[PDB]
Amino acid sequence: MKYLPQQDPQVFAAIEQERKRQHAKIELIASENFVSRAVMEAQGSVLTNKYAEGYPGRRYYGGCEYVDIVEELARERAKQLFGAEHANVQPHSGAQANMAVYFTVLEHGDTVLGMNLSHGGHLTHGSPVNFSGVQYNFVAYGVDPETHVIDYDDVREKARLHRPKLIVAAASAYPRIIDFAKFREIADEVGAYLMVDMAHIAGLVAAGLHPNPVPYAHFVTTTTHMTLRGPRGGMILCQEQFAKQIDKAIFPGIQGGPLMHVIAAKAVAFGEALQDDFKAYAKRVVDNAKRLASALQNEGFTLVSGGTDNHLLLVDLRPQQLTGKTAEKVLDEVGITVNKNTIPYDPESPFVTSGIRIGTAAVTTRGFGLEEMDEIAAIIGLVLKNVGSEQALEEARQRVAALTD
Amino acid sequence: MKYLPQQDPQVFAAIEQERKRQHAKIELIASENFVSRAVMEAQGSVLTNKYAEGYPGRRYYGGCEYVDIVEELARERAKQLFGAEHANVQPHSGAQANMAVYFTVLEHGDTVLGMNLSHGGHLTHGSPVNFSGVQYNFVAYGVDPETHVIDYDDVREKARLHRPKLIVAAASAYPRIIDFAKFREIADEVGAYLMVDMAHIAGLVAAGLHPNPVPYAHFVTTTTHMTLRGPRGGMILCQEQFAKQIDKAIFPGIQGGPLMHVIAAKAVAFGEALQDDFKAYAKRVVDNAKRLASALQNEGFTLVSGGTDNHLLLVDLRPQQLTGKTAEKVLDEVGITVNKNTIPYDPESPFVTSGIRIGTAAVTTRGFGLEEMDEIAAIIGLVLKNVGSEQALEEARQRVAALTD
Ligand SMILES: Cc1ncc(COP(=O)(O)O)c(CN[C@@H](CO)C(=O)O)c1O
Ligand SMILES: Cc1ncc(COP(=O)(O)O)c(CN[C@@H](CO)C(=O)O)c1O
Repeated sequence: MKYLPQQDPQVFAAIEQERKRQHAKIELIASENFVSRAVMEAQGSVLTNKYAEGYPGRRYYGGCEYVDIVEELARERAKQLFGAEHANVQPHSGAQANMAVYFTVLEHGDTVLGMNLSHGGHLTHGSPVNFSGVQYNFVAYGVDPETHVIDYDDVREKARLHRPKLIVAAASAYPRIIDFAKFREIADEVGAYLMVDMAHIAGLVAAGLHPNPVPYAHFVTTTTHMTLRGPRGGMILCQEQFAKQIDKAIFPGIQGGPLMHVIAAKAVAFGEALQDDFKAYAKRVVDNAKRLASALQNEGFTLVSGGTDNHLLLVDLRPQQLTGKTAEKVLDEVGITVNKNTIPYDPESPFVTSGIRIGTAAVTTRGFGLEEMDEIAAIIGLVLKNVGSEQALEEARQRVAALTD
Repeated sequence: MKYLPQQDPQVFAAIEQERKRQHAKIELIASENFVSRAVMEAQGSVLTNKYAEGYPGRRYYGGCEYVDIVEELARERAKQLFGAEHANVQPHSGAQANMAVYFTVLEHGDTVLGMNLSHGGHLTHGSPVNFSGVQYNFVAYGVDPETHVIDYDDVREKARLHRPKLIVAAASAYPRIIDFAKFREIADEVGAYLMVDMAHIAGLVAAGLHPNPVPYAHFVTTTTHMTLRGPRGGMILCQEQFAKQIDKAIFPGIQGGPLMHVIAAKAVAFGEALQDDFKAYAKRVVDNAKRLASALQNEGFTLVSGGTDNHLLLVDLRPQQLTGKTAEKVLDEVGITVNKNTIPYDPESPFVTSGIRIGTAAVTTRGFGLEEMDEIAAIIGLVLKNVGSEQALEEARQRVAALTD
């Protein structure tokens, strides 16, 4: 940076901090990643500078000829990535992407069927403190109590019982492949629309490592920042038939001027995802997650669903008599970042939990491989199995620092 | 840029374009401005990298110690700037800032009283194609047919008649000072809350050139990008009493993870606004707008409300028998960017209009002064008074290029 350090030492110090922290810690928060310098340069550009309400070639302001090129690049690279008929790259976030689909297809009070929030469903899928649960009538389907795999029979009974206008599939804490074909078949049974929120698995979908929801869903929403490793923001994919309504839901519907600099970073991240090495990267993400899961079970940990099909895993800490809140704090003491996360049928409340959610997308980006996964699992074992030992904690800290350089 | 040009020539070319366009054109869109390099460097940082749902010291993720410093800097610089009891610097946009206040104070279907959309009220103030007008019952107050000044008697009658739960003051196309004390007095008369959307005038408010709404309103919303010259995003200011509810409206209410890199650019823009030269700059903005208004009237143009008290002006083109759509296109032909904009009591529809909206915040940022204002008005006169003359247009183009270097 050149001008920031001189103009704002305080903000620059905190940023420099955050940068060093990102390097020093072992980042295991499943929704995180590290973007590339080109993505950051696109967001730090003068595109931040333009009002561009409307869409390419149909703007409400003159002078949009060049930001229209950037948006169309993003839209077209998305279409290439996911095969969707239409993309809207304006959502300011995953939340806004979900909110626009709900604005489009639902009337206030309508019934929506989503994944149980304590089984993997996201906040934007019906939490009662969230707009989604406040505006609409959300009902949930759950995972099997023993396999922790979505119970498709439960999805179907719930759809048939409650007759939702919309069915939402996908999650923020579900370690197994989701069967989009089954959800769509149930939606058609009850005449509901199908929305897939692939935020967590978008990069895996882009790399062919997770079934693509695009051909099954009427709408697909996602963040551009998790496994897709783009800037922080959202995107909606949908069939051509809903194209105009989704675009109008985004604007003049729920947003105003779009973030064109972010939309330029989206196009840049999409370009990266279209390359072969992003595919090699995603592959390592999943390989790494499997490796880490295996290694954690080798250490004596129980995993929700017994393992993972994607970038993430959930540790059930009941066997070690730990709450997720406790494990998260002790791991934070040695430089390992995870999230507490409720486990299906959790006896503890959401603010305490019986599990920790872990993902490998960030460490994979930084170059960690299977041997690092083994080490990280051994570190987690030493810590979580010896919570009151300061020597275990010190040893773990030294082993964390050996990993992060 | 270093990595963008190599990794993504297509996106880099379009960005480089947009940068050159910004320099070559005479940017008169009233909501635009140019941010500083330090603001851009903060948005192009690794802060983009962190999940930070929740607020400083009350996050839902570990590792937020340094992004909490950046957020608290933004919040505290905002509080210093505007004198508000609480700031929420997470709104992703002016739209999201307004949406969170509406989520907080209103139940679906509630009555809200806002400024007539064709008299200066914004889209997020009740447009029927907007979430605001779809979710709630919006009623409007207008400006006087001859002075084009908000009719406070009309505001009061409308409040007393419709008994709104909320009253919204401010606008995207109102060239005169708004009387926040009168709005609050009316709100108290009918027991309504008072929301001031100062997006357009925030920088003028920050510089003491526009009465501050903070002491009169229960809630104040704004974009961080217009006269405030920050990155593109929103902010909500409010009394301490609504602090928790507004924060919860933002999260877990209507958004998800905040844009911490943008929040760092907000703090940087707030730091700039706190300096003396930002005050000198705002002063020039208003001086320039007055100058330009005067000069336009010298050329024979009628201005809505007969002039301006702020950064913006509205030309009523009926005297020249032009629609705003036509004037916007002919000005675009010579390198001058404006917006068509309905004028109060406009005979034309919103897609055609009888006026052009103009502001001086961008050209002032670039250094234009009173002599440039005189020249720009002379250029606009030559063009709009000789629409079918190609020689007038060519002459204007040369005079535009003399201004932009
Ligand atoms: C499946 C899923 N969908 C939407 C979002 C919201 O995205 P924002 O950009 O944050 O609005 C999420 C977010 N997930 C976060 C926690 O909410 C995470 O760490 O998983 C999501 O998971
Ligand atoms: C008064 C006012 N309030 C909110 C907004 C919305 O902000 P976003 O960041 O764009 O969501 C605006 C926006 N004004 C734009 C046109 O909508 C402008 O050019 O005035 C606003 O004016």
